[PDB]
This record gives sequence, structure tokens and C-alpha cells, in this order.
Amino acid sequence: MSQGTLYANFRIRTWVPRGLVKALKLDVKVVTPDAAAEQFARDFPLKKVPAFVGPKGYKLTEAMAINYYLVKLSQDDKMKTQLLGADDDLNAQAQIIRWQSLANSDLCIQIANTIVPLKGGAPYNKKSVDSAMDAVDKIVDIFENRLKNYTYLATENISLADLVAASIFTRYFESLFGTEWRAQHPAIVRWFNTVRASPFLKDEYKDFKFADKPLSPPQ
Repeated sequence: MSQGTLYANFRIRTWVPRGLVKALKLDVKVVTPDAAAEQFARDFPLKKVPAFVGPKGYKLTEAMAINYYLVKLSQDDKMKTQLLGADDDLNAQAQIIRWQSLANSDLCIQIANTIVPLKGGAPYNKKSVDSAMDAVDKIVDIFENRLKNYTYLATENISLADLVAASIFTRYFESLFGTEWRAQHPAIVRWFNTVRASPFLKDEYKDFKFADKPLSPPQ
């Protein structure tokens, strides 16, 4: 466990970091707060996750940050260049960050304006939720349009972008993207499955419920 410890439970924001450790074979210890909170609190008094701790007492939080950090810890140059793009390949690095952003922002935003409300986890509002969905459809189209002539989002390899964007899409495929949806958004589906299958996410998508019943309003 020389390379550090990654305090992470099983929340979507933890999936990639966890997968990264496995797939990149990082010498990083993965633990859940419950598995050792006497240490989690001492290292992260804010008891927030994902939380990473490397030697010399380095601390770091926020998924994105940890994801990037972990990737760089890897010694597999080909992998690093594949996930974040080559140093001499700026065009790619940027593009990866582009989608890395559309997903992490543009699409992930609406979850708290749709999934949360519908799943009855916050005050429901037809006018609102229905307006949030429109946002979702706007982003969803950005994706589909690209996935239609391209295998992956920012390159011709699964990149850190695809990984993250895949994790975000998850909750949507469980509460909002049903049969009729998947029928009109093939590319997204195609792409989604290929990304889940990877060693990066495979173990996180064990029992995955592909909803076919777009959660309807309260009651």
C-alpha cells in the first residue's frame, strides 16, 4: 500500500477512482469509511469522499482531482497517454477535457433537477423538472450526435472522458432512460456498454438495472 490510500465508499463519484486503482494496478489501498473511520476522520475531518492520502502525508479530495492524480501515478505510459492524451498531443488533451466537462457539468447538473426530485428526494415541481429534462435532452443530443460517427467521446480510445461520462450517465439509465429512450438513442447505448465492460468500470456495473420505466411524478 506504499502509494497511498483511497478512502471511498460506493457512490458513483467513487467508481472511476476505484476502477483506476484496479485497472492501473496502482499500489493504492482502497477502503470504505465504515471499514476504518478511526483513520478516515483523522485524515479527513470533513469526512467527505473520495479522499486520497499518499506518502509524506499528502491529502487530496474531489473525484476529478483524485482521478487525475491516480492516473498519473501509473507507470504505464501508453495508458496515461490513452486516458488523458499525449503531452505532445494537445488537441487531444483538450478534447478529452471538453467532454470531461460536458458530462461532469452540462449533464450531471440535471440529476439534482430530475432524478432527485422524481425519486422523491427533494421538493417536486412539474414546471421545473420538465424544464430540467429539456436541458438533459439538449446534452443528450450533443453526445448522441458525436457517438454516432465516433466510438468514444474525445478520441479513438476509452479516455478519462468516456470513463467519467459513463459514470454520470448511469443514474439516468436507471431512472430516466427506458426502452423508448434507448430505442432513439442507440449511439449512447452502444458507447455506454462498451465503456462499462472495461476493466475500469466492469466491477462497478455488476447488478445494473437498465430501467425501462422512466420514473413518473410523485405517488
